[PDB]
Amino acid sequence: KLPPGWEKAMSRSSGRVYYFNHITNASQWERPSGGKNGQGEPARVRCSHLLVKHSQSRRPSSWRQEKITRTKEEALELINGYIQKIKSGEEDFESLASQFSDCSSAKARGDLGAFSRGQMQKPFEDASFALRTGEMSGPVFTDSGIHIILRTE
Repeated sequence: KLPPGWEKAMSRSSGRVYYFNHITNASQWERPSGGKNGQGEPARVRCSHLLVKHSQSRRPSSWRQEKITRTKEEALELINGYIQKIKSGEEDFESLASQFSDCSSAKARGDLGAFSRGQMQKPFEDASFALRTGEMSGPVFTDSGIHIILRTE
């Protein structure tokens, strides 16, 4: 069973039976879906994301720091941290994207409004149409930087 991109397994050096998604990079214990087939995907969805850029980013520059000096590794250890707070509940997605998203959308809780399967970089797009209304993703790489997409519609 399991929807698109949902696989199971156990993480390294620790026996944990969980659910992974190679399209989203979303990880969780609970099972993703509970008999409905032929579904597929809508032809237009609405997201929000918190983009944190690094050096090998297309435009190594954003409204927060005129010249990005951090490295993928650094930018990644960074997104993880934000993922840490989102899931724990310490801070909420919006509040974070708002304060740190190296994307112009920060000034909008991180919203990007609904878009169709053609306007975004495949890595983002594929993770957006693979998320169900409400579900969030793990780290997603695009030539912009590392993302954290939140499906809102």
